[PDB]
Amino acid sequence: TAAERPPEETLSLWKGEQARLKARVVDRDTEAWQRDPSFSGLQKVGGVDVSFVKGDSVRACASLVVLSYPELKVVYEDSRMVGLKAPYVSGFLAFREVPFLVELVQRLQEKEPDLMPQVVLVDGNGVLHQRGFGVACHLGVLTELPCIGVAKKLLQVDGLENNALHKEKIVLLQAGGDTFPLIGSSGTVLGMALRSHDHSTKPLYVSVGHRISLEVAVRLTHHCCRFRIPEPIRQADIRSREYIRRTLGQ
Amino acid sequence: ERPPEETLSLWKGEQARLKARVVDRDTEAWQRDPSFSGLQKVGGVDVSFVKSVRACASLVVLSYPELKVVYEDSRMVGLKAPYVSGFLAFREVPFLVELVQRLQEKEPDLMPQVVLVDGNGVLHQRGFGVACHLGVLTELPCIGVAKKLLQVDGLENNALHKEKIVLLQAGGDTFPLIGSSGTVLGMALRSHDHSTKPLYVSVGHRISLEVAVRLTHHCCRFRIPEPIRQADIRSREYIRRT
Repeated sequence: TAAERPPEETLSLWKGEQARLKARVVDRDTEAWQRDPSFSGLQKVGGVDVSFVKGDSVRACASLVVLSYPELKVVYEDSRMVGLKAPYVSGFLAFREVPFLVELVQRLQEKEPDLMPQVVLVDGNGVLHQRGFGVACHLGVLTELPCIGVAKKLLQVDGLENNALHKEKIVLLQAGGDTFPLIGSSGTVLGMALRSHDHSTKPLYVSVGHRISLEVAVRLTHHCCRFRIPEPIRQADIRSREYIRRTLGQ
Repeated sequence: ERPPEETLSLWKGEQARLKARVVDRDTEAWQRDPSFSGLQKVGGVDVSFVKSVRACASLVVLSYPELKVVYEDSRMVGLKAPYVSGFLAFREVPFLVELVQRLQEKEPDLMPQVVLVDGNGVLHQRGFGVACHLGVLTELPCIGVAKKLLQVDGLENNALHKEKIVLLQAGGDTFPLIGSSGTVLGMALRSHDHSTKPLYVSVGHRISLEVAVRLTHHCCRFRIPEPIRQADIRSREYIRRT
Protein backbone atom coordinates (compact mmCIF):
# COMPACT_ATOMS: atom_id res chain seq x y z
CA THR A 1 0.00 0.00 0.00
CA ALA A 2 3.11 2.18 -0.05
CA ALA A 3 2.94 1.99 -3.87
CA GLU A 4 -0.87 2.24 -3.97
CA ARG A 5 -2.33 5.57 -5.02
CA PRO A 6 -3.95 7.28 -2.03
CA PRO A 7 -7.75 7.30 -2.03
CA GLU A 8 -9.54 10.53 -2.89
CA GLU A 9 -10.45 10.61 0.80
CA THR A 10 -6.74 11.11 1.57
CA LEU A 11 -5.95 13.46 -1.32
CA SER A 12 -8.67 15.87 -0.13
CA LEU A 13 -7.04 16.10 3.30
CA TRP A 14 -3.67 16.79 1.65
CA LYS A 15 -5.22 19.63 -0.36
CA GLY A 16 -6.57 20.94 2.94
CA GLU A 17 -3.12 20.93 4.55
CA GLN A 18 -1.60 22.66 1.51
CA ALA A 19 -4.18 25.44 1.75
CA ARG A 20 -3.54 25.80 5.50
CA LEU A 21 0.26 26.06 5.19
CA LYS A 22 0.15 28.34 2.11
CA ALA A 23 -0.84 31.36 4.23
CA ARG A 24 2.66 31.34 5.73
CA VAL A 25 4.61 31.52 2.43
CA VAL A 26 6.65 34.74 2.12
CA ASP A 27 7.31 35.65 -1.51
CA ARG A 28 9.77 38.51 -1.01
CA ASP A 29 13.31 38.78 0.26
CA THR A 30 13.80 38.79 4.03
CA GLU A 31 17.58 38.25 4.24
CA ALA A 32 20.17 41.03 4.00
CA TRP A 33 22.40 39.07 1.59
CA GLN A 34 19.44 38.80 -0.81
CA ARG A 35 19.37 42.58 -1.29
CA ASP A 36 23.12 42.74 -1.79
CA PRO A 37 24.22 43.14 -5.45
CA SER A 38 26.76 40.32 -5.02
CA PHE A 39 24.92 38.27 -2.34
CA SER A 40 27.69 39.39 0.05
CA GLY A 41 26.83 37.80 3.38
CA LEU A 42 25.67 34.55 1.78
CA GLN A 43 27.99 31.79 3.01
CA LYS A 44 25.99 28.53 3.04
CA VAL A 45 23.62 27.13 0.40
CA GLY A 46 21.69 23.92 1.06
CA GLY A 47 20.53 21.26 -1.37
CA VAL A 48 18.28 18.26 -0.88
CA ASP A 49 17.42 15.10 -2.77
CA VAL A 50 15.35 11.95 -2.32
CA SER A 51 16.20 9.05 -4.62
CA PHE A 52 13.70 6.16 -4.66
CA VAL A 53 15.14 2.64 -5.02
CA LYS A 54 14.36 1.16 -8.42
CA GLY A 55 12.78 -2.14 -7.32
CA ASP A 56 11.63 -1.22 -3.83
CA SER A 57 8.44 0.75 -3.69
CA VAL A 58 9.41 0.95 -0.01
CA ARG A 59 13.04 2.19 0.16
CA ALA A 60 14.39 5.67 -0.57
CA CYS A 61 17.49 7.66 0.36
CA ALA A 62 17.17 11.27 1.47
CA SER A 63 20.22 13.54 1.47
CA LEU A 64 21.03 17.08 2.63
CA VAL A 65 24.21 18.97 1.75
CA VAL A 66 25.43 22.46 2.60
CA LEU A 67 27.87 24.16 0.23
CA SER A 68 30.01 27.20 0.81
CA TYR A 69 29.21 30.25 -1.30
CA PRO A 70 30.58 31.33 -3.73
CA GLU A 71 33.10 28.45 -3.86
CA LEU A 72 30.40 25.70 -3.86
CA LYS A 73 32.42 23.26 -1.74
CA VAL A 74 30.55 20.72 0.39
CA VAL A 75 30.87 21.61 4.08
CA TYR A 76 28.12 19.32 5.46
CA GLU A 77 26.53 16.11 4.18
CA ASP A 78 23.97 13.61 5.49
CA SER A 79 22.22 10.65 3.82
CA ARG A 80 19.62 8.31 5.30
CA MET A 81 17.68 5.29 4.08
CA VAL A 82 14.00 5.90 4.81
CA GLY A 83 10.82 3.88 4.41
CA LEU A 84 8.26 5.22 1.98
CA LYS A 85 4.60 5.67 2.81
CA ALA A 86 3.16 7.10 -0.40
CA PRO A 87 3.75 6.97 -4.17
CA TYR A 88 4.52 9.89 -6.43
CA VAL A 89 1.31 11.82 -7.16
CA SER A 90 1.79 15.05 -9.13
CA GLY A 91 0.76 18.01 -6.98
CA PHE A 92 1.35 16.07 -3.74
CA LEU A 93 5.13 15.53 -3.88
CA ALA A 94 5.70 16.94 -0.39
CA PHE A 95 3.52 14.25 1.15
CA ARG A 96 5.82 11.46 0.07
CA GLU A 97 9.12 13.11 1.07
CA VAL A 98 8.93 16.41 3.04
CA PRO A 99 8.98 14.70 6.50
CA PHE A 100 12.34 13.14 5.58
CA LEU A 101 13.75 16.52 4.55
CA VAL A 102 12.50 18.15 7.75
CA GLU A 103 14.22 15.44 9.82
CA LEU A 104 17.48 16.00 7.91
CA VAL A 105 17.36 19.72 8.82
CA GLN A 106 16.65 18.89 12.46
CA ARG A 107 19.61 16.50 12.46
CA LEU A 108 21.79 19.31 11.08
CA GLN A 109 20.56 21.63 13.85
CA GLU A 110 21.42 19.05 16.49
CA LYS A 111 24.83 18.18 15.05
CA GLU A 112 26.28 21.24 13.29
CA PRO A 113 24.03 24.24 14.01
CA ASP A 114 26.63 26.70 12.71
CA LEU A 115 26.32 25.08 9.25
CA MET A 116 22.58 25.69 8.93
CA PRO A 117 22.09 26.83 5.31
CA GLN A 118 20.92 30.36 4.59
CA VAL A 119 18.78 29.11 1.65
CA VAL A 120 17.87 25.66 0.37
CA LEU A 121 17.59 24.61 -3.27
CA VAL A 122 14.83 22.00 -3.62
CA ASP A 123 14.39 19.39 -6.39
CA GLY A 124 10.82 20.40 -7.26
CA ASN A 125 8.63 23.44 -7.78
CA GLY A 126 7.59 26.06 -5.29
CA VAL A 127 4.67 28.35 -6.12
CA LEU A 128 4.54 26.99 -9.70
CA HIS A 129 2.06 24.38 -8.58
CA GLN A 130 -1.51 23.06 -8.98
CA ARG A 131 -2.48 24.88 -5.77
CA GLY A 132 0.40 27.35 -5.49
CA PHE A 133 2.14 25.32 -2.80
CA GLY A 134 4.75 22.89 -4.13
CA VAL A 135 7.34 20.95 -2.17
CA ALA A 136 9.76 23.91 -2.10
CA CYS A 137 7.13 26.08 -0.36
CA HIS A 138 6.16 23.17 1.88
CA LEU A 139 9.73 22.72 3.08
CA GLY A 140 10.14 26.47 3.43
CA VAL A 141 7.09 26.83 5.65
CA LEU A 142 7.88 23.82 7.87
CA THR A 143 11.49 24.89 8.51
CA GLU A 144 11.12 28.66 7.96
CA LEU A 145 14.31 28.45 5.81
CA PRO A 146 14.42 30.42 2.54
CA CYS A 147 13.77 27.90 -0.25
CA ILE A 148 14.06 27.89 -4.04
CA GLY A 149 12.18 25.49 -6.25
CA VAL A 150 14.32 24.08 -9.07
CA ALA A 151 12.43 21.77 -11.43
CA LYS A 152 13.88 19.83 -14.37
CA LYS A 153 10.58 19.46 -16.26
CA LEU A 154 7.76 21.95 -16.81
CA LEU A 155 4.71 21.40 -14.61
CA GLN A 156 1.82 22.02 -17.03
CA VAL A 157 -0.36 24.07 -14.71
CA ASP A 158 -2.38 27.31 -14.96
CA GLY A 159 -2.17 27.21 -18.74
CA LEU A 160 1.56 26.48 -19.01
CA GLU A 161 2.33 24.04 -21.82
CA ASN A 162 5.44 22.44 -23.26
CA ASN A 163 4.21 23.18 -26.78
CA ALA A 164 5.85 24.61 -29.90
CA LEU A 165 5.77 28.17 -28.56
CA HIS A 166 7.53 27.03 -25.39
CA LYS A 167 10.19 25.13 -27.35
CA GLU A 168 10.84 28.23 -29.48
CA LYS A 169 11.47 30.26 -26.32
CA ILE A 170 14.00 27.62 -25.23
CA VAL A 171 15.79 27.95 -28.58
CA LEU A 172 15.97 31.71 -27.94
CA LEU A 173 17.91 31.04 -24.73
CA GLN A 174 21.46 31.45 -25.98
CA ALA A 175 23.80 31.53 -22.95
CA GLY A 176 23.91 30.59 -19.29
CA GLY A 177 21.88 33.12 -17.34
CA ASP A 178 19.36 33.79 -20.09
CA THR A 179 15.74 33.42 -18.97
CA PHE A 180 12.14 33.69 -20.07
CA PRO A 181 9.15 34.05 -17.74
CA LEU A 182 6.50 31.43 -16.95
CA ILE A 183 3.16 33.28 -17.10
CA GLY A 184 -0.11 31.85 -15.86
CA SER A 185 -3.39 32.40 -17.66
CA SER A 186 -4.10 34.87 -14.85
CA GLY A 187 -1.08 36.85 -16.05
CA THR A 188 0.74 36.04 -12.80
CA VAL A 189 4.42 35.18 -13.07
CA LEU A 190 4.78 31.66 -11.69
CA GLY A 191 8.51 31.21 -12.28
CA MET A 192 11.34 31.55 -14.79
CA ALA A 193 12.87 29.23 -17.33
CA LEU A 194 16.64 29.48 -16.90
CA ARG A 195 19.44 28.34 -19.16
CA SER A 196 21.75 27.15 -16.42
CA HIS A 197 25.05 27.04 -18.30
CA ASP A 198 26.54 27.66 -21.71
CA HIS A 199 26.75 23.97 -22.66
CA SER A 200 23.22 22.90 -21.75
CA THR A 201 20.06 23.58 -23.73
CA LYS A 202 17.26 22.17 -21.57
CA PRO A 203 16.42 24.91 -19.02
CA LEU A 204 15.63 24.70 -15.35
CA TYR A 205 12.23 25.93 -14.18
CA VAL A 206 12.80 28.12 -11.13
CA SER A 207 10.10 29.28 -8.73
CA VAL A 208 9.84 30.90 -5.32
CA GLY A 209 9.70 28.53 -2.37
CA HIS A 210 9.78 30.76 0.72
CA ARG A 211 11.41 34.02 1.91
CA ILE A 212 12.90 34.94 -1.47
CA SER A 213 11.91 36.87 -4.58
CA LEU A 214 11.87 35.30 -8.04
CA GLU A 215 14.66 37.49 -9.45
CA VAL A 216 16.91 36.61 -6.53
CA ALA A 217 16.02 32.90 -6.73
CA VAL A 218 16.91 32.85 -10.43
CA ARG A 219 20.22 34.70 -10.04
CA LEU A 220 21.35 32.52 -7.15
CA THR A 221 20.42 29.30 -8.97
CA HIS A 222 22.48 30.47 -11.95
CA HIS A 223 25.43 31.22 -9.66
CA CYS A 224 25.20 27.71 -8.18
CA CYS A 225 25.41 25.98 -11.60
CA ARG A 226 28.64 24.33 -12.60
CA PHE A 227 26.53 22.02 -14.80
CA ARG A 228 22.84 21.98 -15.73
CA ILE A 229 21.76 20.88 -12.23
CA PRO A 230 22.73 23.38 -9.48
CA GLU A 231 25.66 22.14 -7.43
CA PRO A 232 23.76 21.86 -4.06
CA ILE A 233 21.06 19.63 -5.59
CA ARG A 234 23.61 17.82 -7.77
CA GLN A 235 25.83 16.94 -4.81
CA ALA A 236 22.86 15.73 -2.76
CA ASP A 237 21.69 13.47 -5.60
CA ILE A 238 25.21 12.08 -6.08
CA ARG A 239 25.34 11.11 -2.40
CA SER A 240 21.85 9.58 -2.34
CA ARG A 241 22.61 7.39 -5.35
CA GLU A 242 26.03 6.40 -4.01
CA TYR A 243 24.53 5.41 -0.64
CA ILE A 244 21.86 3.31 -2.35
CA ARG A 245 24.56 1.57 -4.40
CA ARG A 246 26.53 0.79 -1.23
CA THR A 247 23.40 -0.43 0.59
CA LEU A 248 22.46 -2.71 -2.31
CA GLY A 249 25.77 -4.51 -1.64
CA GLN A 250 27.83 -3.07 -4.50
CA GLU B 1 42.89 -12.68 -8.66
CA ARG B 2 45.40 -13.04 -11.51
CA PRO B 3 46.00 -16.72 -12.44
CA PRO B 4 49.39 -18.24 -11.57
CA GLU B 5 52.15 -18.03 -14.14
CA GLU B 6 52.10 -21.78 -14.75
CA THR B 7 48.49 -21.37 -15.91
CA LEU B 8 49.16 -18.36 -18.17
CA SER B 9 52.09 -20.29 -19.60
CA LEU B 10 49.83 -23.19 -20.58
CA TRP B 11 47.37 -20.71 -22.09
CA LYS B 12 50.09 -19.03 -24.18
CA GLY B 13 51.08 -22.49 -25.43
CA GLU B 14 47.50 -23.20 -26.44
CA GLN B 15 47.19 -19.85 -28.23
CA ALA B 16 50.34 -20.61 -30.24
CA ARG B 17 49.00 -24.04 -31.26
CA LEU B 18 45.60 -22.75 -32.40
CA LYS B 19 47.05 -19.72 -34.18
CA ALA B 20 48.24 -22.01 -37.01
CA ARG B 21 44.57 -22.55 -37.93
CA VAL B 22 43.76 -18.84 -38.48
CA VAL B 23 42.94 -17.94 -42.09
CA ASP B 24 43.58 -14.22 -42.73
CA ARG B 25 42.12 -13.98 -46.24
CA ASP B 26 38.61 -14.10 -47.63
CA THR B 27 37.10 -17.57 -48.16
CA GLU B 28 33.42 -16.72 -48.85
CA ALA B 29 32.07 -15.55 -52.23
CA TRP B 30 30.09 -12.67 -50.69
CA GLN B 31 33.36 -11.27 -49.26
CA ARG B 32 34.76 -10.49 -52.72
CA ASP B 33 31.45 -9.07 -53.96
CA PRO B 34 31.46 -5.26 -54.38
CA SER B 35 28.17 -5.06 -52.42
CA PHE B 36 28.61 -8.18 -50.26
CA SER B 37 25.79 -9.73 -52.35
CA GLY B 38 25.17 -13.16 -50.86
CA LEU B 39 25.63 -11.96 -47.28
CA GLN B 40 22.33 -12.50 -45.48
CA LYS B 41 23.21 -13.14 -41.81
CA VAL B 42 25.65 -11.28 -39.54
CA GLY B 43 26.22 -12.48 -35.97
CA GLY B 44 27.18 -10.53 -32.86
CA VAL B 45 28.24 -11.65 -29.39
CA ASP B 46 28.58 -10.07 -25.97
CA VAL B 47 29.41 -11.23 -22.45
CA SER B 48 28.49 -8.85 -19.63
CA PHE B 49 30.01 -9.58 -16.17
CA VAL B 50 28.53 -8.14 -12.99
CA LYS B 51 31.49 -6.64 -11.09
CA SER B 52 28.87 -11.98 -7.87
CA VAL B 53 30.61 -13.87 -10.67
CA ARG B 54 27.29 -13.83 -12.50
CA ALA B 55 27.53 -13.00 -16.19
CA CYS B 56 25.36 -13.18 -19.30
CA ALA B 57 26.56 -14.21 -22.77
CA SER B 58 24.39 -13.32 -25.76
CA LEU B 59 24.36 -14.16 -29.46
CA VAL B 60 22.25 -12.33 -32.01
CA VAL B 61 21.91 -12.82 -35.75
CA LEU B 62 20.93 -9.83 -37.88
CA SER B 63 19.73 -9.71 -41.45
CA TYR B 64 21.98 -7.97 -43.94
CA PRO B 65 21.73 -5.26 -45.13
CA GLU B 66 18.64 -4.37 -43.04
CA LEU B 67 20.30 -5.14 -39.67
CA LYS B 68 17.13 -6.57 -38.11
CA VAL B 69 17.36 -9.16 -35.32
CA VAL B 70 16.29 -12.57 -36.67
CA TYR B 71 17.73 -14.70 -33.82
CA GLU B 72 18.59 -13.98 -30.20
CA ASP B 73 19.82 -16.06 -27.26
CA SER B 74 20.99 -14.93 -23.80
CA ARG B 75 22.46 -17.44 -21.35
CA MET B 76 23.51 -16.92 -17.76
CA VAL B 77 27.03 -18.30 -17.61
CA GLY B 78 28.99 -19.42 -14.61
CA LEU B 79 32.74 -19.55 -14.69
CA LYS B 80 35.14 -17.67 -12.51
CA ALA B 81 38.09 -16.90 -14.62
CA PRO B 82 39.32 -13.31 -14.18
CA TYR B 83 39.98 -10.82 -16.93
CA VAL B 84 43.62 -10.96 -17.95
CA SER B 85 44.59 -8.82 -20.92
CA GLY B 86 45.81 -11.12 -23.66
CA PHE B 87 43.81 -14.05 -22.28
CA LEU B 88 40.23 -12.84 -22.72
CA ALA B 89 39.23 -16.01 -24.58
CA PHE B 90 40.04 -18.13 -21.55
CA ARG B 91 37.32 -16.45 -19.54
CA GLU B 92 34.57 -16.53 -22.16
CA VAL B 93 35.16 -18.41 -25.47
CA PRO B 94 33.69 -21.80 -24.36
CA PHE B 95 30.41 -20.01 -23.59
CA LEU B 96 30.40 -18.26 -26.95
CA VAL B 97 30.98 -21.63 -28.63
CA GLU B 98 28.08 -23.06 -26.61
CA LEU B 99 25.84 -20.25 -27.89
CA VAL B 100 26.77 -21.19 -31.46
CA GLN B 101 26.03 -24.86 -30.79
CA ARG B 102 22.62 -23.90 -29.35
CA LEU B 103 21.83 -21.98 -32.54
CA GLN B 104 22.86 -24.98 -34.63
CA GLU B 105 20.52 -27.24 -32.64
CA LYS B 106 17.59 -24.79 -32.64
CA GLU B 107 17.70 -22.74 -35.88
CA PRO B 108 20.48 -24.14 -38.08
CA ASP B 109 19.27 -22.08 -41.08
CA LEU B 110 20.02 -18.83 -39.20
CA MET B 111 23.68 -19.70 -38.62
CA PRO B 112 25.59 -16.44 -39.24
CA GLN B 113 27.95 -16.05 -42.20
CA VAL B 114 30.33 -13.90 -40.11
CA VAL B 115 30.48 -13.01 -36.42
CA LEU B 116 31.48 -9.65 -34.97
CA VAL B 117 33.15 -10.09 -31.57
CA ASP B 118 33.83 -7.48 -28.89
CA GLY B 119 37.59 -7.95 -28.61
CA ASN B 120 40.55 -8.08 -30.93
CA GLY B 121 41.54 -10.80 -33.37
CA VAL B 122 45.14 -10.73 -34.64
CA LEU B 123 45.65 -7.35 -32.90
CA HIS B 124 46.95 -9.17 -29.86
CA GLN B 125 50.03 -9.89 -27.71
CA ARG B 126 50.48 -13.24 -29.47
CA GLY B 127 48.46 -12.59 -32.61
CA PHE B 128 45.55 -14.65 -31.37
CA GLY B 129 42.82 -12.65 -29.63
CA VAL B 130 39.36 -13.86 -28.66
CA ALA B 131 38.01 -13.17 -32.18
CA CYS B 132 40.56 -15.57 -33.71
CA HIS B 133 39.94 -18.04 -30.89
CA LEU B 134 36.21 -18.05 -31.55
CA GLY B 135 36.88 -18.29 -35.27
CA VAL B 136 39.14 -21.31 -35.01
CA LEU B 137 36.90 -23.21 -32.60
CA THR B 138 33.70 -22.74 -34.66
CA GLU B 139 35.32 -22.23 -38.10
CA LEU B 140 32.97 -19.27 -38.63
CA PRO B 141 34.39 -16.09 -40.19
CA CYS B 142 35.02 -13.66 -37.33
CA ILE B 143 35.86 -9.96 -37.05
CA GLY B 144 37.49 -8.44 -33.97
CA VAL B 145 35.98 -5.11 -32.91
CA ALA B 146 37.65 -3.27 -30.01
CA LYS B 147 36.82 0.11 -28.41
CA LYS B 148 40.31 0.79 -27.04
CA LEU B 149 43.73 0.36 -28.58
CA LEU B 150 45.65 -2.67 -27.32
CA GLN B 151 49.19 -1.35 -26.87
CA VAL B 152 51.07 -4.22 -28.45
CA ASP B 153 53.90 -4.51 -30.99
CA GLY B 154 54.76 -0.86 -30.46
CA LEU B 155 51.24 0.49 -30.92
CA GLU B 156 50.57 3.30 -28.48
CA ASN B 157 47.66 5.67 -27.85
CA ASN B 158 50.02 8.65 -27.78
CA ALA B 159 49.78 12.14 -29.28
CA LEU B 160 50.82 10.88 -32.72
CA HIS B 161 48.04 8.29 -32.60
CA LYS B 162 45.58 10.95 -31.43
CA GLU B 163 46.53 13.22 -34.34
CA LYS B 164 45.65 10.44 -36.81
CA ILE B 165 42.26 10.08 -35.08
CA VAL B 166 41.60 13.79 -35.58
CA LEU B 167 42.18 13.27 -39.32
CA LEU B 168 39.32 10.74 -39.34
CA GLN B 169 36.48 13.02 -40.44
CA ALA B 170 33.75 10.85 -41.95
CA GLY B 171 32.21 7.46 -41.36
CA GLY B 172 34.33 4.93 -43.18
CA ASP B 173 37.64 6.77 -42.89
CA THR B 174 40.45 4.57 -41.63
CA PHE B 175 44.12 4.41 -40.86
CA PRO B 176 46.21 1.26 -40.48
CA LEU B 177 47.76 0.12 -37.21
CA ILE B 178 51.37 -0.64 -38.13
CA GLY B 179 53.43 -2.55 -35.58
CA SER B 180 57.12 -1.95 -34.96
CA SER B 181 57.52 -5.21 -36.91
CA GLY B 182 56.01 -3.58 -40.00
CA THR B 183 52.98 -5.85 -39.63
CA VAL B 184 49.54 -4.31 -40.13
CA LEU B 185 47.63 -5.54 -37.08
CA GLY B 186 44.30 -3.87 -37.78
CA MET B 187 42.59 -0.65 -38.78
CA ALA B 188 41.33 2.35 -36.89
CA LEU B 189 37.82 3.05 -38.22
CA ARG B 190 35.61 6.10 -37.82
CA SER B 191 32.44 4.10 -37.67
CA HIS B 192 29.97 6.90 -38.30
CA ASP B 193 29.71 10.58 -39.06
CA HIS B 194 28.60 11.61 -35.55
CA SER B 195 31.23 9.79 -33.51
CA THR B 196 34.86 10.75 -33.06
CA LYS B 197 36.16 7.80 -31.05
CA PRO B 198 37.27 5.13 -33.53
CA LEU B 199 36.88 1.39 -33.48
CA TYR B 200 39.91 -0.85 -33.81
CA VAL B 201 39.07 -3.59 -36.31
CA SER B 202 41.19 -6.70 -36.88
CA VAL B 203 40.92 -10.07 -38.60
CA GLY B 204 39.51 -12.91 -36.53
CA HIS B 205 39.26 -15.75 -39.08
CA ARG B 206 38.36 -16.40 -42.75
CA ILE B 207 38.25 -12.72 -43.72
CA SER B 208 40.67 -10.06 -44.98
CA LEU B 209 41.22 -6.83 -43.08
CA GLU B 210 39.88 -4.58 -45.87
CA VAL B 211 36.66 -6.64 -46.01
CA ALA B 212 36.40 -6.76 -42.20
CA VAL B 213 36.62 -2.96 -42.00
CA ARG B 214 34.15 -2.30 -44.80
CA LEU B 215 31.62 -4.76 -43.39
CA THR B 216 31.97 -3.29 -39.88
CA HIS B 217 31.25 0.19 -41.24
CA HIS B 218 28.12 -1.14 -42.99
CA CYS B 219 26.91 -2.63 -39.72
CA CYS B 220 27.12 0.71 -37.81
CA ARG B 221 23.91 2.62 -37.19
CA PHE B 222 25.71 4.15 -34.20
CA ARG B 223 29.34 3.92 -33.08
CA ILE B 224 29.07 0.28 -31.95
CA PRO B 225 28.25 -2.17 -34.79
CA GLU B 226 24.61 -3.19 -34.66
CA PRO B 227 25.19 -6.97 -34.08
CA ILE B 228 27.36 -6.28 -31.03
CA ARG B 229 25.09 -3.46 -29.88
CA GLN B 230 22.02 -5.70 -30.00
CA ALA B 231 23.75 -8.55 -28.15
CA ASP B 232 24.94 -6.12 -25.47
CA ILE B 233 21.46 -4.61 -25.09
CA ARG B 234 20.10 -8.13 -24.54
CA SER B 235 22.78 -9.27 -22.06
CA ARG B 236 22.24 -6.17 -19.89
CA GLU B 237 18.44 -6.40 -20.21
CA TYR B 238 18.61 -10.08 -19.25
CA ILE B 239 20.73 -9.27 -16.18
CA ARG B 240 18.47 -6.38 -15.18
CA ARG B 241 15.73 -9.05 -15.17
CA THR B 242 17.54 -10.24 -12.06
